[PDB]
Amino acid sequence: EIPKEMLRAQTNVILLNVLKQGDNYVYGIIKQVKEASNGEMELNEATLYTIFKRLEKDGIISSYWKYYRLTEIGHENMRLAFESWSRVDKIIENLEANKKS
Amino acid sequence: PKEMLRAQTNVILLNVLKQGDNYVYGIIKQVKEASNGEMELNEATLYTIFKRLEKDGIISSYWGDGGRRKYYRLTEIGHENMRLAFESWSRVDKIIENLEANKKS
Ligand SMILES: COc1cccc2c1C(=O)c1c(O)c3c(c(O)c1C2=O)C[C@@](O)(C(C)=O)C[C@@H]3O[C@H]1C[C@H](N)[C@H](O)[C@H](C)O1
Repeated sequence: EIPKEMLRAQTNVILLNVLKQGDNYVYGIIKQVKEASNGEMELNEATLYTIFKRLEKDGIISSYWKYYRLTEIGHENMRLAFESWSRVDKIIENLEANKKS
Repeated sequence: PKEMLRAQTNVILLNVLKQGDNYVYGIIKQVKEASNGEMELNEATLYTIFKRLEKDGIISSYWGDGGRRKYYRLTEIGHENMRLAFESWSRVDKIIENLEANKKS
């Protein structure tokens, strides 16, 4: 099985991409994710509330009438993160190439 | 963010060891070149990371041979976790792709 700290990191990435598709409520998020995962990924409510309280605390999402939305801070951090993980991709690719030669 | 810098640092170090056993100085140099100078890791960061990885059985060390250097290696458990990790992260990418596609339809 996969490490747990890495399982949460994966779940955070997925929830944020859902909100990126559009504002959403918990039921819609778990439903959309289950379908998008061909049934394989069943998120529990309390895991989302645990995760959503933290993202709200960090200003990454906000709520309203209960819908959740990706803030402008959230959109910005998703770009930096995606670019950072891109630099990593190249570092690893450089390591492979340098190994061969 | 620090937790993302360290998570990334772990992934890079683990992939170095995937490429082959190596010693700390060689690892920092290889990463420095691979990042085109962007990532210069210090000795003490690797020692911090290698203590936790070795404790969890993800790497081990041994003495290689003029002069002697302490080499580190990815255990068979470590190779397996990298397989599991790479596969899970791959499915995540597919789930997200599905979320956009499913969105329109
Ligand atoms: C939208 O990208 C992200 C946004 C936020 C966090 C993340 C990521 C991310 O994509 C990401 C990864 O893709 C990977 C990891 C990761 O934790 C994140 C994020 O946290 C971990 C990983 O390196 C392993 C082996 O554990 C596997 C995977 O890398 C992929 C691609 C690499 N080039 C390499 O092939 C690796 C083995 O698999």
